[PDB]
Amino acid sequence: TAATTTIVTGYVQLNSPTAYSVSGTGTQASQVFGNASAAQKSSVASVDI
Amino acid sequence: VTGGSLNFDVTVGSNTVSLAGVTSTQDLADQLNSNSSKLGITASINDKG
Amino acid sequence: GSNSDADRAALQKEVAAQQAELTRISDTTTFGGRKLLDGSFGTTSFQVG
Amino acid sequence: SNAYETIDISLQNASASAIGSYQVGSNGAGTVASVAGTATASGIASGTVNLVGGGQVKNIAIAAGDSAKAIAEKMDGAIPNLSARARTVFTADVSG
Repeated sequence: TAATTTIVTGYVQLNSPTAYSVSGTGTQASQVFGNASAAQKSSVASVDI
Repeated sequence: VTGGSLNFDVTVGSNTVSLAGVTSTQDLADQLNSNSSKLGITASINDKG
Repeated sequence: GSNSDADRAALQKEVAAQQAELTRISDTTTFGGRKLLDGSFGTTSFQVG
Repeated sequence: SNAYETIDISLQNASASAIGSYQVGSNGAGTVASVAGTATASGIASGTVNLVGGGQVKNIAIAAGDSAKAIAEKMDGAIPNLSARARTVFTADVSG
């Protein structure tokens, strides 16, 4: 019995210096960014280079 | 902000801003500073808070 | 080059600053609190005879 | 020379070690996504994704079946000061 999930799709993590905000009707946004609502800061001191 | 953010809008005269993801004062501050082009109202958050 | 300078946002900010500066040059010409170019100029006439 | 005739300046709030990429990007804010970075049966679905920020407001619509690269280019561009990456790193193990 073969499986169902076969379309492997990676992450589309983009970048923005300024402040953005992502919203979407129904599941259109969650399927791409999940619970993500506006933005982050990334607070770069923890570079862990 | 108890479990979420304040996804609201701001009507600056004729045009209307469509900001989202407000959890702290800094969030709203950066959102205003970014959209400063469209919205004809300057923002000024002193680093005090 | 129509695609080379991704800083077109900063360029538009520069142009908007120039536009606001021009609008300010329109003002501040109040030779008697009666700013010549902007404000309210009634298209007047000077008496000479 | 008149009252309240001033010139505004919008100097940065601060340039400490808190300035950088105001960006989660995907699948890492709150809960992971359902299709992005995850194997699916139907794949990417149709619809639109609102992206508000920097004055301009966009409504780029992502059709169904579109690869991650599709979203990568489409959500890029128009929005001022925005870049976009795309990767599909995944593991596998043949057993049984």
